[PDB]
Amino acid sequence: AAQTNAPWGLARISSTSPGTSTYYYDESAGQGSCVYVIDTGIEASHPEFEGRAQMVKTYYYSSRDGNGHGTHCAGTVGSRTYGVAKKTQLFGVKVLDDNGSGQYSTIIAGMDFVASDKNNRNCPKGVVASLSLGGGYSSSVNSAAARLQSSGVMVAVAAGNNNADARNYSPASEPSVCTVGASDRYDRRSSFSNYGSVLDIFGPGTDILSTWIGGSTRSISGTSMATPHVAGLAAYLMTLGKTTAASACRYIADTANKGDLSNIPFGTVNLLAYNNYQA
Ligand SMILES: Cn1cccc1CNCCc1c[nH]c2ccccc12
Repeated sequence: AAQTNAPWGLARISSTSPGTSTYYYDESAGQGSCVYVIDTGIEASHPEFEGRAQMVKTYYYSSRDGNGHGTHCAGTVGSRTYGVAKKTQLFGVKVLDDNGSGQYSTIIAGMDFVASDKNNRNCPKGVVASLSLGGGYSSSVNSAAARLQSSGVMVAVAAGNNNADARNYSPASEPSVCTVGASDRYDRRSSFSNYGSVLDIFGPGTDILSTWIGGSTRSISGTSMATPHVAGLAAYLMTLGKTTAASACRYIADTANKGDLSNIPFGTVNLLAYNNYQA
């Protein structure tokens, strides 16, 4: 399949070169997979989700996304125009309030919720969780992400936006999950992206157009935007049968575009997520 005039990041993930604008992908499109977006919620009524998004859990007075961040991330995973995996099922878990803030204890509860809740869902092709959030180092937060991964969920987490070594942030610093840095449309490391040995992969993170609340769209930047590209890619590849939740991060690194990013510090992987789709 070919989506013309796609957001640059979608075109980038199906290309050996920057500077193109068509996204190419297998029409299976993540059908039969599920992606949990653990964030501020998802505006499931947005036409871009086509009925494939729903809220499954909130820790606050509403499950609605009063911020936009979670809706934007969900759109990059799986919206019809802005998404990597255009036929996946999206499940929202609202661990962050409408200001984007959340206690680590709530975030941990949300991760353990997903590890159990997947047993209540139909995801024959596999389960992914996208975590566009984080804070300072916490062994308990890292352990929660490790449990979620161990339970059979492909966990993708944002590296963080401090232009610093991600070893000091959680869940970014958990070794067993997939830690995602951000790149721009010219294949430069995004100016804010964290780096370091704990990163597994880069995805498009600067000026990413996606869904927003009020049935709208907007372009924003962050490792929060790169993470759902990788989560959606994992769901897409699991639907194709090319990898599993346990091995998807490694498979994505194995098959990535290699050595093409600039301003990658010595000791950080130079790997850009790539679907290797041959039309
Ligand atoms: C404040 N706000 C608004 C919407 C969402 C948020 C939460 N921030 C998400 C971005 C982020 C901040 N610190 C991190 C550390 C590691 C990984 C990601 C992050």
